[PDB]
Parts: sequence; C-alpha cells; structure tokens
Amino acid sequence: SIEEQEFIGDLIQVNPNVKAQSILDITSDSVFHKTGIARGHVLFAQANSLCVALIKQPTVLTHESSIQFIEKVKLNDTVRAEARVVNQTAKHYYVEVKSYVKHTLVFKGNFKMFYDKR
Amino acid sequence: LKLKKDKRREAIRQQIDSNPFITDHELSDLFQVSIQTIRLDRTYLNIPELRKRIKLVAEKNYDQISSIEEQEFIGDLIQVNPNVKAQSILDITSDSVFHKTGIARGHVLFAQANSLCVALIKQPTVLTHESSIQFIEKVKLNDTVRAEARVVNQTAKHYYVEVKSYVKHTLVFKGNFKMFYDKR
Amino acid sequence: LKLKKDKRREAIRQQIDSNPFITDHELSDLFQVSIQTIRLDRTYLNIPELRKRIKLVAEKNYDQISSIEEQEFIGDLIQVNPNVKAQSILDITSDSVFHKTGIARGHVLFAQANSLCVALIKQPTVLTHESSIQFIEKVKLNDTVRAEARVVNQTAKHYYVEVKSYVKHTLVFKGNFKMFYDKR
Amino acid sequence: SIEEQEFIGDLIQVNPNVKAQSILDITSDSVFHKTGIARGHVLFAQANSLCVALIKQPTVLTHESSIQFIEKVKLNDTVRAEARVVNQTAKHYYVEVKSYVKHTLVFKGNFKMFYDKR
Ligand SMILES: [Cl-]
Ligand SMILES: [Cl-]
Ligand SMILES: [Cl-]
Ligand SMILES: [Cl-]
Ligand SMILES: [Cl-]
Ligand SMILES: [Cl-]
Ligand SMILES: [Cl-]
Ligand SMILES: [Cl-]
Ligand SMILES: [Cl-]
Ligand SMILES: [Cl-]
Ligand SMILES: [Cl-]
Ligand SMILES: [Cl-]
Ligand SMILES: [Cl-]
Ligand SMILES: [Cl-]
Ligand SMILES: [Cl-]
Ligand SMILES: [Cl-]
Ligand SMILES: [Cl-]
Ligand SMILES: [Cl-]
Repeated sequence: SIEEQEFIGDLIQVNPNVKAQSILDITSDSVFHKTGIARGHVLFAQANSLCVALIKQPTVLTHESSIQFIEKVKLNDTVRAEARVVNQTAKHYYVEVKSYVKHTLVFKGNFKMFYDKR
Repeated sequence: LKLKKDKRREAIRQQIDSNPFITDHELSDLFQVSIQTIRLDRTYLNIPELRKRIKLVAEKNYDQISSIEEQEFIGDLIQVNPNVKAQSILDITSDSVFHKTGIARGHVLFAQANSLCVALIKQPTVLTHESSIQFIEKVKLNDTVRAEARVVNQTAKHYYVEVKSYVKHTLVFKGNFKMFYDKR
Repeated sequence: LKLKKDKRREAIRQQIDSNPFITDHELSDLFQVSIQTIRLDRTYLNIPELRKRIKLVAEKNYDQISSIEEQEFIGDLIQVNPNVKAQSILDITSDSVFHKTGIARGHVLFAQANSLCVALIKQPTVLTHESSIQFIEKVKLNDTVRAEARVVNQTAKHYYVEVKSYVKHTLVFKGNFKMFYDKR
Repeated sequence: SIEEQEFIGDLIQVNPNVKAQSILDITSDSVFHKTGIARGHVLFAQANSLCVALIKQPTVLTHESSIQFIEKVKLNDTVRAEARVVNQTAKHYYVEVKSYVKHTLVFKGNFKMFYDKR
C-alpha cells in the first residue's frame, strides 16, 4: 500500500544531489479497477520519493508542491520519472520532476524540499 | 456525588450513539470514573473499542461512494456527503515515517488527501488533474491525521476541492485539488 | 464552462440536503451563477428560503426535547443530541439592541445560552444553578449569533455545560453552566 | 419575549449611579409550564437590566458576570432585585445584585460593566 512504502519505483540513473530517474510499472494495485487508470497519488509518491532519494542530506522534508496530472496513465504502462534540482538555498532544494510514458509527458511536479544536517 | 451504574451506562450509550469516535479517556472525564470503569461498561454494553467502531462506521461509508473501494482507499472514511464534503483518518505507523526522526513522509499525507477527494466525488469517472499542497507542521509516528475535504466549486468538467488536515486541533497539511469528472 | 440547468439543479438539491443552512450567495459561488439563477432554481425545486428552512429544521428538533417548548425557547434550535450537545441561532433585531450603538444587550445572549442549556438536558426537571459568562466582542444589530452547547461532565445532580457563541467565525460569548436535574 | 425587552421589571427605588431596586411579578411567560419554575434568564435579565439602568453613563456594556440561582422561583412570586455598585474604575463599574422573594435570597450576581462617555 503506497503510504507504507519508502522509495517507490526502481532507480535507473542517479547523479547524487543533482538528478535521478526512476521507472514504475503500473500494476493493478495502482489503478481503479473499473477504469484502469492510475491513481494520482501513486505518481506523486514516485515523484516525491525520487526527490527525497536524490537529495544527499541527513533529513529532507517536503514543504510544498504543485503537480499536474497531464495524461491518464493506464494499467500496464511504465512511468519514467525524471527529477532535477533547479535551485538550492541554505534551507531548501527546489526540484522539478517530469514523468513520462514512452515519450509523452504524463506528470509534472515542482517540489520545495526542506533539508538539514542533523 | 456520582451516577448509579445503570444511569452511567445509559449515559455512555447515548454519548457513543452521538459521537462514535469518543475515547474511553473522554468518557472517563465526563463521568468522573476510571478508564477501567468505562472499559467494563463497554463490555457490558457490547460496545467495541474505538478502532473497531471506526472500521464499522467506515464500512457503511464505502457503500455511499463509487469512485474508489475499501481495498484502495488510504485511511478510514469516517464521514461522507457525496459531492459536498468528506473526512478520513489515517493512523501514522512506522512504515510511513523516517527511521531517525519519526516524521511522516510527504507522500503519505498526499495519498490520504487525494483518495479522500477521489472518494468525495460520485461520478462514473473521477481523477485529479491538478493539486497544490503545503506541509504545515511535521506529522509524527503514531499521530492520527484527520483530513477534511469540501467541494468549493463545480464546473461542467471539474470539482474544485479544498483539503485541510489536522492532528488533534493543529492544522498540518493543506491542499487544493482540481478533480476531473465525466458521466460515461 | 458551466453546468447544464438540470445538472445544476440536482447539485443544488444535494447541497441543501447536506447543509440546510447554505445561503443563496454560497450556492451562487459554488456553481458560478447569479443569485437570480439560484433563486429561480429554488422556486423550480420548491426549496423554501433559508429562514423558512431554519424554522422547519427547528420544528423537528422541538420534538426531541422536553425541558422547554418552542413558545419559550430563545432563538431557533438547529441541532440537538439530548444530553450531549446542541446549537441554536438567534437573529439580533432592533429590540435587542441600544438605539445609539446597535449593540446587543447583555441579557439577550445570556437568554439564548441559558435556554440552549435547558433544552439540551432531557430530564423531568432541569434548571440552571450557576453560570459564569464572558462577553468577548460587541454583537450588533442584524448579526446572527450561533450558540454551541456541549456537556462536559455529568454527576448525579448536575450537568456541567460549556457554551461558545459565534457571529460568523468570531467567538463573541463564552459561558459555563451548572445544570441541576432530577427524575421526578 | 425576554430578549426583546429593554428594562425588565418595575423600578421602585433608585439612587442614580449608586444603587437601585426593581420588582418583577413572575407570570406564566417567565416559567416552564409543567413545573411552574422561573427561567434563569428572566432573573438574569432583571438583574442585568437593573445594573445598566442605574449606571449613569452614555454607554454601558456587560463584560463579565457570575450568577447563582439559589432557590427555585415560582409562578406568582415577586422578585425584588437589589443592585449596588461596589467599585468603579476608569473603564468598569463592579456591581452586585441580590434578588429576593419576600425575605429569602433567590439570586445573586456579580457584574463587571464596561462604560464610556460617547
Ligand atoms: Cl552536488
Ligand atoms: Cl487520481
Ligand atoms: Cl540555487
Ligand atoms: Cl516535456
Ligand atoms: Cl444516579
Ligand atoms: Cl479509546
Ligand atoms: Cl471509578
Ligand atoms: Cl482502540
Ligand atoms: Cl495524535
Ligand atoms: Cl453539465
Ligand atoms: Cl440565503
Ligand atoms: Cl447565471
Ligand atoms: Cl431568508
Ligand atoms: Cl452576521
Ligand atoms: Cl455618583
Ligand atoms: Cl433556568
Ligand atoms: Cl471603586
Ligand atoms: Cl442575603
């Protein structure tokens, strides 16, 4: 169940502290059974868990985010999430994630992530 | 001076009929008896513990909705008026938090909020198009987050939903949701 | 793009079934149509104006209680769970206020609060023994004060009730009530 | 109806700005019909409207009050309320009211009244 998972998807390319990509197969757990359509929060968890993974800081907490679910994702798609750090301050990393199915943008998020060295 | 047993028990049944989510502790303070007394009173009355009562209230709610089912729904659906407003609670357990700090991961609260909005809308097809969210306070291991969803606009193609999430009385999460829908 | 008439009307009926106290203005903002449209929709649906809907909801409530009757009750009793919690609203009119300032007299809000506590408790005999009250903000001509009463303790002889009163979302009045009761 | 009345009872003695007494007959409007017992708020309105009456200030607003309903008042009683000013500051008058039926105390209130010269 999505809320009980740490990192969602498989990491396939990572450049620590800079950018990363993960892939996620869309199985029947991730969709509504009558339509076959992925649940927004599965794609969100992939994007947000990717940001947390790539940021090399002891603690990383999501402060804010804006997301668009641009296309319907379907049972049996593979969603490639591509994350990159746009800016970094003393307190935040600003991270953009664009997720694809083959070559069509299906999801875009902006993440404002808090961090600290504890 | 304190209530006779039979009067106290009638009064417990009434409290619970009116607020199923009232705790043993709160009942205890209400009647100025021990938690033990409240527990023994529940046993006599066949009133299940709080967590069982929540799952029972929620079962009734899953029948009122259509966009999502119990198996997929994140948290327990405690209150629903389809197309108008809804609430859920989510107990935050060890799998939802970082090991060192005990803080809930970002996607946990979003997952509660998004499924609440999906559940809220009773149309053949429903899905989130856009969302905007803020994490207002750290949520912690063993907290219960109560999410409140309400419809604020409805167009031909979208429901705009506003979500506020609480731990006790503190606001911890806030989100706007643009819900796409279609009757086909 | 906006809802077809028949869809809008279904959606109005649902909004009102779920919150009888929703205003034409609020319905208007919800569906992004004019107040005129909402009014004409109510007429088509035979939904009475807000104030009529309040008196109707309240009639049902007077049957649930026993300590007080409609004729004596100050305000309209909008929500009641006997021995647990209740709410009323009171429209503040010219007779309740000073001429120069338009401020509600002290005893008006106390009168709403006291009858709410009396109404709340469902015992043969009920009366206030003690009360402690604060007037937190000036209440004004043509405001609606919403009073919220809840039971916080029950002994063999008393219900302790806590009252909070609001104008929109501002707290304006606060009171503790020690209610005597007896079953004879 | 009590909330639609300005001054409750008849004034029978007044010493402006200092102390006053009023009497109130308890008719069937002021009681619950099944018990015959006066409503707390009728006695409160008598006490509080008496304070407001006796204070000689352009505006007088009740800020706080503590009251005790010491005896049951009954249909056909006359309640004599006796009010007096205990203290006065630049912003408040502190007023005590004790109300009687014949010679038995049936009600006691303390009132903290705000005032201003507008
Ligand atoms: Cl780096
Ligand atoms: Cl979704
Ligand atoms: Cl930067
Ligand atoms: Cl793109
Ligand atoms: Cl008893
Ligand atoms: Cl409990
Ligand atoms: Cl005990
Ligand atoms: Cl439990
Ligand atoms: Cl908690
Ligand atoms: Cl439509
Ligand atoms: Cl209205
Ligand atoms: Cl219009
Ligand atoms: Cl109206
Ligand atoms: Cl108002
Ligand atoms: Cl003087
Ligand atoms: Cl009373
Ligand atoms: Cl003085
Ligand atoms: Cl005395």
